[PDB]
Amino acid sequence: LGLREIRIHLCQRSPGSQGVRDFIEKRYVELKKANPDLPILIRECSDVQPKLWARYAFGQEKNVSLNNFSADQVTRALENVL
Amino acid sequence: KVDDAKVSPPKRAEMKTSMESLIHHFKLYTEGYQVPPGATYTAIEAPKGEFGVYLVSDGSSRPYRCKIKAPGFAHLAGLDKMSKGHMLADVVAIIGTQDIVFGEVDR
Amino acid sequence: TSVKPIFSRDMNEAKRRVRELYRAWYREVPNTVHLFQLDISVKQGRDKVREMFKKNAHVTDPRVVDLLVIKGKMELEETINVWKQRTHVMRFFHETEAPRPKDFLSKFYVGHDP
Amino acid sequence: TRPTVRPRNDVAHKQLSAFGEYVAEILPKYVQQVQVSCFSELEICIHPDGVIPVLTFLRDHSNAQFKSLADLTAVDIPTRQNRFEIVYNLLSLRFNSRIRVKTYTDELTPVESSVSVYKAANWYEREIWDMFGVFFANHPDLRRILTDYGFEGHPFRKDFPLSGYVELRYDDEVKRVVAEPVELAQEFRKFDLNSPWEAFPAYRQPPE
Amino acid sequence: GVRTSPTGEKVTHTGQVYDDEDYRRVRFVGRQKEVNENFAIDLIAEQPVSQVGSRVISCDGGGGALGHPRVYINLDKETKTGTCGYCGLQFRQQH
Amino acid sequence: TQLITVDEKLDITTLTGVPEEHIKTRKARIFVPARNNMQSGVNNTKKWKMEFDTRERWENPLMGWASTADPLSNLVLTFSTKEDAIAFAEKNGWSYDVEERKVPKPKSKSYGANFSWNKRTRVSTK
Amino acid sequence: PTVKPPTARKFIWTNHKFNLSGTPQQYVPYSTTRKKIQEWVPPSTPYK
Amino acid sequence: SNLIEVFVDGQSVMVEPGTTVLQACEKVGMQIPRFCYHERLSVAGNCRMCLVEIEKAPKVVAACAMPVMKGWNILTNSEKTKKAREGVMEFLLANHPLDCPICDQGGECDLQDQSMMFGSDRSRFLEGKRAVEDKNIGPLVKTIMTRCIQCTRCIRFASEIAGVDDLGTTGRGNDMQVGTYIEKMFMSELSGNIIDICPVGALTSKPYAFTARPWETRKTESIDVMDAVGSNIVVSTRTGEVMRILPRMHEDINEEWISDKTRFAYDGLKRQRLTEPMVRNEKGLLTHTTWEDALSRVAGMLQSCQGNDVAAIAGGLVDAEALIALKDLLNRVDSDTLCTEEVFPTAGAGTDLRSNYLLNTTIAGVEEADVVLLVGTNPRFEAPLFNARIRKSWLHNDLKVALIGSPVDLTYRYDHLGDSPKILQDIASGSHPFSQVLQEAKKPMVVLGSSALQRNDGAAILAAVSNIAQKIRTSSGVTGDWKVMNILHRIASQVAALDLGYKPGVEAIRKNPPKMLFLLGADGGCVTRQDLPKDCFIVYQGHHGDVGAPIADVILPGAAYTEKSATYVNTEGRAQQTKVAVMPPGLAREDWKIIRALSEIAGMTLPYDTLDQVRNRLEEVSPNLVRYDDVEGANYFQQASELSKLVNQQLLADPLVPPQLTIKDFYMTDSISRASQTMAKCVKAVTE
Ligand code: SF4
Ligand code: SF4
Ligand code: FES
Ligand SMILES: [Zn+2]
Repeated sequence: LGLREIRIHLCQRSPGSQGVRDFIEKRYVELKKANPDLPILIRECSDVQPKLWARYAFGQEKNVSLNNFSADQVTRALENVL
Repeated sequence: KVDDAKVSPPKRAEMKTSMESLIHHFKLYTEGYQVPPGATYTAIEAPKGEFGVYLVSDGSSRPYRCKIKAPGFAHLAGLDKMSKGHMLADVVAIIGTQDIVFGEVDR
Repeated sequence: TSVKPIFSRDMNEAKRRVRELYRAWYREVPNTVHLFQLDISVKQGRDKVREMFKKNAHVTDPRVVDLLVIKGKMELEETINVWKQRTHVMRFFHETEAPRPKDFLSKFYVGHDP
Repeated sequence: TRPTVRPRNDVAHKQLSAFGEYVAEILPKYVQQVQVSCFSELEICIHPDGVIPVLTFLRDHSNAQFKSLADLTAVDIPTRQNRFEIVYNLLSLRFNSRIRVKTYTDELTPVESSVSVYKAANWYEREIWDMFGVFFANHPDLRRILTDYGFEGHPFRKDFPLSGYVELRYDDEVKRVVAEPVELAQEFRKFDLNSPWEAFPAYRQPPE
Repeated sequence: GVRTSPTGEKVTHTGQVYDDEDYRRVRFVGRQKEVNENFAIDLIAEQPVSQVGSRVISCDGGGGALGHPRVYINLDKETKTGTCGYCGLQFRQQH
Repeated sequence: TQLITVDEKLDITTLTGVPEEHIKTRKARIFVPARNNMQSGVNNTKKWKMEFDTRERWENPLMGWASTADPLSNLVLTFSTKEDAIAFAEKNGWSYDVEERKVPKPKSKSYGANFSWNKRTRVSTK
Repeated sequence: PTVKPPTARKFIWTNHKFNLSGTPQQYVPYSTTRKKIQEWVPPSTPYK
Repeated sequence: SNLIEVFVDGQSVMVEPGTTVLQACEKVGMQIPRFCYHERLSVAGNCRMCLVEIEKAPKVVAACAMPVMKGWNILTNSEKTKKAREGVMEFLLANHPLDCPICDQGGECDLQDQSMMFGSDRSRFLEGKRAVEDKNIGPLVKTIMTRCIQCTRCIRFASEIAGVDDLGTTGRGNDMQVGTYIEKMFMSELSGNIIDICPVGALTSKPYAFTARPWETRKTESIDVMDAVGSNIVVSTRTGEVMRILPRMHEDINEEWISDKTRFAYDGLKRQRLTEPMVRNEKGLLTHTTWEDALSRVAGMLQSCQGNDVAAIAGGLVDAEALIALKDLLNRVDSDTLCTEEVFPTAGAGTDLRSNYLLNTTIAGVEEADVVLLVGTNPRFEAPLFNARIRKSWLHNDLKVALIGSPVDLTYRYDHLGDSPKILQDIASGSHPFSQVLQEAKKPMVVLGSSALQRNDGAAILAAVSNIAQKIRTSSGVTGDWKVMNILHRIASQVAALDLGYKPGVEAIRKNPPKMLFLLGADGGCVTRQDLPKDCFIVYQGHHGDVGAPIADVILPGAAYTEKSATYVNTEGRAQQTKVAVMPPGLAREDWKIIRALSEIAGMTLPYDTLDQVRNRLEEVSPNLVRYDDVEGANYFQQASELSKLVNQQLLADPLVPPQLTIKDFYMTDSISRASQTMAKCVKAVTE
């Protein structure tokens, strides 16, 4: 059918966190303006691999790892998922 | 008893008509007296022999580990040399001739 | 960590001693099941002996395997002597458990049991 | 300080201090702590490579006879790497003195098994093997004294609980005594008795 | 002297009588529920409220080392009599 | 001698005799005990107590007691540092949750500021 | 006790029921403790 | 570098200037015994037990209130130190009655412990022993003022933290009563904390009074509910059925205090509990049965019902494990209307982007603030320890505190800006004598109460608060990562459910009426059978339901907050877990255990078995819920503010008012506090 949720999991001192912070500071109001009803939610804890989880269709949770991806690479993989 | 209310309990008349005696009775029976930390081994001449007690006490109200030297245990250790060259009625006489109670030998 | 051994040097002598002890336990069962007048065939006794040897299979440290060999040799000496009674040899088995199941659902009907 | 306070003597204290210093001088290889307590009993704290040399020295040497052996125990202390403490408790005959040779060990180390130089240590060593779990190498017989044969777990540890894991009862199914897991009839209420407020200031360890 | 539930079994001084849906009614079959038939509440309401002419008065319990330790109680309220926690017997003041 | 050379964890869990149920079922909470708040004394600190989780304590249907199917519940293991606690808990086999030690904050109190002029630290009752 | 029978104390038994094991009248133990946790009561009315 | 040398017992230590002698002796580890010093209150010199000798000095000085001169040398175990301590102890036990058997602090007194470890053995004082008539402070606090030692610690506590000013010393000499002169019931918040403050057994607990003894009840770490702060607690339990809730201490939140409702809300935890799964009987009644019947019924109905028509209202006091299991199951069915009871608005990126639904600064971090403006709340009755933190900050250093919405009985003299959302509009515009104070402030904080956010103006109020936040973000230099804006909540499970990503509010159920709904602790009038089609199939899951439990269809007895290993989140994102102190009475399984067994009996499965696998999926949903007792704040105020700039709502100028207006509405507005009797007694005591 379609998506239900997109979850981002981040940290505060990493080159991968540097890339996804570049993405989430530059192109997040665009994404929320595009899809209204996708609760794409962001979490930050202390230090973890920056996971990206897509939950849809009877508990299919597809997983990509955003380890040291730059912001263009993050946006390209996020559009590959969505 | 001793002249110290913090170890022996005070007598009942002073307990009733005294505040500090009631407080020392109450704490001395709930918590008990504390013991300074350390280890000791004393032994006295019980009728079986050197009855020994080895206390190990962390500084607290409970002992940490006690252990008992039993003269009956030490005597029963040498039953082989006491019954090597004799018969079995003499084995019963050897078991009898040392004051062994089999509750103290267990520890 | 230059540790003093018990008996061995590595796992090779450990495997040698445990297969010696298993050979002894294999040739030690039918004498005892004739002696203590049990109720269990020889094959089931041998299967539970090899089950007791398969229980500790994930042990890797050589001192620990040496100490288990010592435990098994002590109990084999106490069973080849007539010191242990019928009670302890039947206590090795499990006939009076009414054993608790391992499914989550029957652990749920008798609960508070993780 | 005169009534109801135990009077200590200083002659025995000075003599045991001098003798402990003398012992640690003549055996430099195996000696770590030489302590005299306030009530004058000597303690020598020992690495577990010299049990046979220290006890062969102390049974002989003619300036310290120490013929008799008493309690042997290995008090089960957590919080350390080497847990157990083996306490040989040596009593002389010609001298009226008491020394405690305290050697240390962990759970998986053979100490040198003093049965050859003290024949009284046979059942002491076998009992400490059964109750604590410290194996003794080059030793004639290790069996289970003071425990049941089908029982195991080395129960005098702090890790073994107060009530055991097995409990016996007779049943008429198999017409014998069987072992079942423990189902106590009362809780054994543990009391929280260790009150604060530091009843001894002289035993304050220095903080971090 | 004692109350009794309509199940036929005596209550105690603590109200612990069983319901219609228990089995301890069956464990009492053939053997009597040995209840103390002497309640402790009603043997104090029969006591005379003592009137002592001082203001703060002592309570021993009738005998040196036969009784509770001494409690000194105050009698300054006008509508509630002072009450020993050990004894249970009241006092008043007179002036 | 010293023949054995190996750097591995210890596996005493197959030697200590406690069965697999009470090995892999329960869990060890490792904690400094909190100060008994009605009293004011931190002598009950400085000892890392290892305790286990509690389990069912039903009613004994003849008296009204607290029967239990719990051998290991009445243990406490007082330690002196977190590292030896973690080492013993990983050595002897069972799971562990290590909580945190929370020191009292070093404040600065002053009677002279309890009697100030313009500030709002005017106690007005002593 | 014909000299001085002490401490009369009106609550004392005047009967002295003797040792009574193996009778119809003997002691049975029971919990002298009221309701523990007070389970819920369903409503009496139905819906619809 | 501001160091002074003190030789405590000869041993040297460096100590900052200004501190007391007792803080230096605790810096080396010693304890000088004390009765009227307390590490949360002002220092008075009344008790005189604290005396200690300084070398080369004639007098014996008081260690509670002595500053540190250069180069001390302090003898804590000298001759006259011990003589002074034994003397003061021999004075204190004179006018103190023989009540140590009947007393309530008999295991936990301080006269007893110090008269053991410092005092004399034989007594004196053959005649005397005054007795004082006791008072009635409240129906929650039993008061025997005969045992009082006049240490004056209840008074300093009431005046400096409770702010009530009712307790006073009266008289002179021996005749110094400590109490209220005018027979007035001391009834306020934090009235329960006074029983832990009084070190002798004078001010003791009324419902606890004569029921336990502290060497028997074992202590268990646990975490509070019903408050967004989550104070730490220790349940002293008796024998598989508990005793009492003392407060466990945390330095950041809820230091040594506790809420009155928390302290006295376990009578309802043992008064009306559910012990048996219950099914509606076709005569019309509500009978009970075994687990097989109820779970087979719910399983067959859930198998025969899919689509967008399944609802899960998870309100009140529920877990994180229960929420994970429920969301995983109802994900497996088809779809979701998962809701919370209390209504939080989600228009400008509500559930996502963490910063706009929790309390961003530390609760301890409000001490370094300077201008605090409360909007739409009465913080005395909503997390009262946060109010105690505000009053402690306002007392020690300076705070400009301003309140918008209601003239209420805060105890610390707030400035008042009015009751209108147009006032907040004009503050965002920039025309007040107080917005000047904001743009001239240093570290500002705007605290929004969620109680005025329940009404029909929520997104507009939140957008105006984000306007204030972005306004101070722009019209100032960025001094650091200080955070102006934060909201606070009432119930912790709303914070957990918005962390796990639920829909807040019940609007998704108002749009799509379902055929099956799970009430995980629906407290109030969230939904009824009147707001729903005929085939309801309400599955209630919880303990002592009072509203909805007659209305529901299948009753499942869930556990309680002292009775299961849960995972709770406070209002600032810190994860705190409870511990199993008492197993739940009756059949009474846990919540996620019921849900996964329901998944097994239905024609599906949940891919986990035990609680470690549950917490692994908890980390695989949101990662901060495994770093226990630890906080990390969010960011992106600019992105949250620009996402708030799409939908304009009309701000209704009706007078916004919090419901928590007085003592009765603090005491009654929960299920656990509603079920009890002690809350009912103090309700009728306050209202009468
Ligand atoms: S407050 Fe302390 S000294 Fe006074 S009666 Fe109670 S336990 Fe005894
Ligand atoms: S009532 Fe308690 S806190 Fe208040 S002065 Fe008396 S002893 Fe101190
Ligand atoms: S603490 Fe210094 S006088 Fe009470
Ligand atoms: Zn009296």
